[PDB]
Amino acid sequence: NWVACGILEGGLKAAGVLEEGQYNRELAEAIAAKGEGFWTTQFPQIGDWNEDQAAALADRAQTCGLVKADT
Ligand SMILES: C[As](C)(=O)[O-]
Ligand SMILES: C[As](C)(=O)[O-]
Ligand SMILES: C[As](C)(=O)[O-]
Ligand SMILES: [Zn+2]
Ligand SMILES: [Zn+2]
Ligand SMILES: [Zn+2]
Ligand SMILES: [Zn+2]
Ligand SMILES: [Zn+2]
Ligand SMILES: [Zn+2]
Repeated sequence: NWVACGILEGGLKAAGVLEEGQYNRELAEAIAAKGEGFWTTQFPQIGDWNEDQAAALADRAQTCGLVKADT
């Protein structure tokens, strides 16, 4: 619903990953970049988790109509 999607929108804006006219792929990339840190650099599995969760979150953002579908 709009409330859940709005909370998601606000949070992503506040985290500095969501912007205007952004495609799903771009949002996912921005989230993964902000998720990088000591653990993603040291362990492949953590780096993969970061990318997979980022993609999943961007997907939820798209469903919430916050980003454009990849074409
Ligand atoms: C794995 As994707 C960026 O098509 O949701
Ligand atoms: C299901 As999709 C539009 O995130 O590849
Ligand atoms: C159209 As919008 C989700 O960038 O306010
Ligand atoms: Zn907006
Ligand atoms: Zn806008
Ligand atoms: Zn790119
Ligand atoms: Zn990467
Ligand atoms: Zn391991
Ligand atoms: Zn997806």
